[PDB]
Amino acid sequence: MVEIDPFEMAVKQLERAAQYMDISEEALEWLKKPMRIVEVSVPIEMDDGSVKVFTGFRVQHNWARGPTKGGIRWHPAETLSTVKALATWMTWKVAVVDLPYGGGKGGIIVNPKELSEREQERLARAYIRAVYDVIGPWTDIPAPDVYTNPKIMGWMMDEYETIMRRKGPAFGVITGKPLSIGGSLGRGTATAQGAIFTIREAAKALGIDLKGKKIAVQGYGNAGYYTAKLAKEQLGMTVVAVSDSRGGIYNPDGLDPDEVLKWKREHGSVKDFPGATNITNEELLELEVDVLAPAAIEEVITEKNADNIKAKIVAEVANGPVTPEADDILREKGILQIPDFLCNAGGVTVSYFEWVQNINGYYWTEEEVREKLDKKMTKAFWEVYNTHKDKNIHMRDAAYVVAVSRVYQAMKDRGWVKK
Ligand SMILES: NC(=O)C1=CN([C@@H]2O[C@H](COP(=O)(O)OP(=O)(O)OC[C@H]3O[C@@H](n4cnc5c(N)ncnc54)[C@H](OP(=O)(O)O)[C@@H]3O)[C@@H](O)[C@H]2O)C=CC1
Ligand SMILES: O=C(O)CCC(=O)C(=O)O
Ligand SMILES: O=C(O)CCC(=O)C(=O)O
Ligand SMILES: [N+]
Repeated sequence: MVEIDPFEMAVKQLERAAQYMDISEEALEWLKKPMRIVEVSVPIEMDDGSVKVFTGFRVQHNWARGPTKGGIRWHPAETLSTVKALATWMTWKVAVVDLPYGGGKGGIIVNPKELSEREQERLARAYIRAVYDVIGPWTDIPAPDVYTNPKIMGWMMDEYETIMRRKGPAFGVITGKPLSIGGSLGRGTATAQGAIFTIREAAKALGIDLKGKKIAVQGYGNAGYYTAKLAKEQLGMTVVAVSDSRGGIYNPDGLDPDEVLKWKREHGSVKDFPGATNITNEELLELEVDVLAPAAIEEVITEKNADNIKAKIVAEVANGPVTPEADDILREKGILQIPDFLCNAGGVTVSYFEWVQNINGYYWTEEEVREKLDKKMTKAFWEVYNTHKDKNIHMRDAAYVVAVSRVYQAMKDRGWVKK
């Protein structure tokens, strides 16, 4: 259902942004192709006793800066191109906030809503058994993503530890784990906290007081719900509309995120929430708000609605929710955009913190994680902002100049590319 191919779009963005920097042709060709792709068959036993084979992908795009990092997406509409694009974005995501990581991603073409608990556990364990040879605490560190949660992360960690015979830091093979089995404090609200920090910095740059303003959030998952909650709590914002895959609810007077979450859990969706009006995702994206945070499937803003966006700041919590064309239209409209791999870099940052805690065997507190995350996100955002201001270019491009250059430097320090 995607407007354009995700990997093609990602490559187009990379070229469009490399047009504003000095990079050799060979380095560009290296960066336009994932470094390793592994397609595996994942066989599991269903509840009725039959054996079903799913398709799994583990794509690492580059590991010049360090071990690759990226979540695992469970999605019926997933394609290898989507995983390649996500790994490519992961690379820039970890480069922009200066982490010793490369870019990676994983996925399974499956509808998890049709799978039971035992089937989900079997699927996670079989995926680990399939991709064990390309993952590790120093090779490839998976994490939670769309339709995956810390539960599945703990199952995957247990399977990896069983295969690995407890020879090294198995806890560090995967992030977003439960706190009991080597989890990190603040990882649950990581991406939301990073998005909130970036929104606050953007408002500071734009000279806008966020108290009493309006935020519309698309998607009510681990990122969308926590983003709405933190915006209502920390920034003093008024959440006027939320949504999920079945539709959204809008309220001019504001919504309480906890009640909406309870209604969603007790009914399966946020639709027909009391005191709110049912709308579509297309209608929510077009609402008159001060901040719009897409936290759902990619490619939600295209030439079919780019001119209808009326938000002062668009916080791309999701991975690649805006097309380059739509980026040009929004920039022509004077709308500030927080780039996708900079806005939601808080999640990968706290995942890096969890990995450090796991490999060192020493765990931090909430305050330390909160301070380090704030420091990293503020530095990265201000670097990207000053970059886009000095060169008079789009935000997305500027972050690329901040990110790709670092990656480029790594290759020149490894001898991968001579020029
Ligand atoms: N997973 C993570 O920890 C983080 C994720 N990201 C990126 O952010 C995005 C969202 O992740 P996350 O918040 O965890 O998602 P979740 O796994 O928590 O849940 C998905 C939510 O988004 C909804 N959704 C999926 N597709 C659509 C759609 N087309 N339209 C409207 N709502 C939709 C789902 O609806 P419903 O509930 O009805 O099924 C659900 O509400 C992803 O692209 C991800 O890669 C980066 C930061 C960390
Ligand atoms: O935290 C991680 O390592 C994965 C995060 C992720 O999947 C993403 O940022 O898209
Ligand atoms: O991402 C989550 O928080 C849970 C994902 C989910 O709802 C699912 O696996 O069906
Ligand atoms: N992230």
